[PDB]
Amino acid sequence: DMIKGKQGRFRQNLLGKRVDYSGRSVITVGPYLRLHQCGLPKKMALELFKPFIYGKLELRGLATTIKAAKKMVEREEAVVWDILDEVIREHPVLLNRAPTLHRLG
Amino acid sequence: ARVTVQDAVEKIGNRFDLVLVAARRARQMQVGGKDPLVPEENDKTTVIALREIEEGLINNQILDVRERQ
Amino acid sequence: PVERIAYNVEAARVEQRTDLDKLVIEMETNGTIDPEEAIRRAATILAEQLEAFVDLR
Amino acid sequence: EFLKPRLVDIEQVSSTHAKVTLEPLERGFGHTLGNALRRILLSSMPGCAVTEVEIDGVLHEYSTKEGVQEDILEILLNLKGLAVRVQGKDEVILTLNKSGIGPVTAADITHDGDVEIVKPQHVICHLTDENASISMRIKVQRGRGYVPASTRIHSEEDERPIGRLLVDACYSPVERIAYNVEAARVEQRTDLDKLVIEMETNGTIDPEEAIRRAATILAEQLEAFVDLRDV
Repeated sequence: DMIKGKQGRFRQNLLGKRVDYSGRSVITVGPYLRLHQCGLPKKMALELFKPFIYGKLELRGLATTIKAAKKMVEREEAVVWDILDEVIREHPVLLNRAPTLHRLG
Repeated sequence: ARVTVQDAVEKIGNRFDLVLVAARRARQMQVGGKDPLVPEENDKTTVIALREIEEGLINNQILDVRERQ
Repeated sequence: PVERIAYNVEAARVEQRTDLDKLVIEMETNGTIDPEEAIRRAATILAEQLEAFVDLR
Repeated sequence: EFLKPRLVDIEQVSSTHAKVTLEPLERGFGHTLGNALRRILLSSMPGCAVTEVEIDGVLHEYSTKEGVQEDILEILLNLKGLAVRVQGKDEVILTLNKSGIGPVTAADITHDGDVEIVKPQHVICHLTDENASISMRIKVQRGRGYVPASTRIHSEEDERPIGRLLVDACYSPVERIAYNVEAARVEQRTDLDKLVIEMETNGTIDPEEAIRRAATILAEQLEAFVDLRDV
């Protein structure tokens, strides 16, 4: 019973899971964009890239320890936005729309 | 941002092991064992490694010779 | 003397305020005067007309 | 070899509606100045407005007083429209105290020297009970543009008193601006134009000062342009 069957293993185990570092929201036009870019809300970007923010903040020495990094991110000072801007430069994100019919979804 | 990798795939026509050699190079670059051979323009290390590949300085064989050296 | 003139406006943010903008003016002139001085006398002309009202100084 | 515009007669049809004329405008600068001025006026005119209110018997915006028919929230909405002119200070505390049956209008505000109540008939509330009494203290600030409560919430700065009622600040007196360039027959010239800018305001900013300040701002930015470093 543990091996066989849907509820047990394979049929459910390695078939369709919820992943991390992901978000969802409504889409909007943004004509001024370049073809290879996309407008991303500040708050979502901060939430997604949180651990990157902590790592870079600690690397720059702005924070002694990780808890201080959390406190500085929850205050949201100018340094946090500067570090976020710095990490985002070339980092690409994946966009998906619910019915992914073909590979261009 | 480097919007097209077409010249890098023209260097190695498989277009797949391109990703592998670029990943090895960018991993040698991030964990600071090595140094970039191209002047960086505030790019991250992925686009740096692609920019290096498209200029012909790095491939798999150069990686192998430099590693054994 | 100006053969072509165009201006693009694009988003630029001062660390908290995002609704601010940058102006990039691309100008082609016909050799006679260099672009900097062309802009100079353009801004100059508009300022002399405006001069009559502006007095808070 | 040029002409130059001189500010001419400024007709006042009503307290709010005004026409300002500029006679000797060179060909082509009519539309330029018209539009530039329209933009500056609509965007950047500094004004004063109420920022927050404290009424005595009310804990929060959603409660209700005995003997009044408007809700407190509607009272704030009425105060948002209050047109006031402050002269010297940046933050003034006005006091409204009325009792008995009747409409509490803006005229009943305690008359201070530095504050001018432009429209004294403007209604605020209606009492409905002989012994019903309203007292309130309205804090009025100077500012430019439009600032909502929720943005200023970041800078709460000890908002601890639950009696405080924050109001969105529309720090802008000008409601409408239009301009017309029409042929200005000057006794010795063929093709000259005159600009007539008709502006409608809430009756706080005088036309002359508005136009002067707008021209000032535009001239300042042009000054910024005159020099070019190239360094």
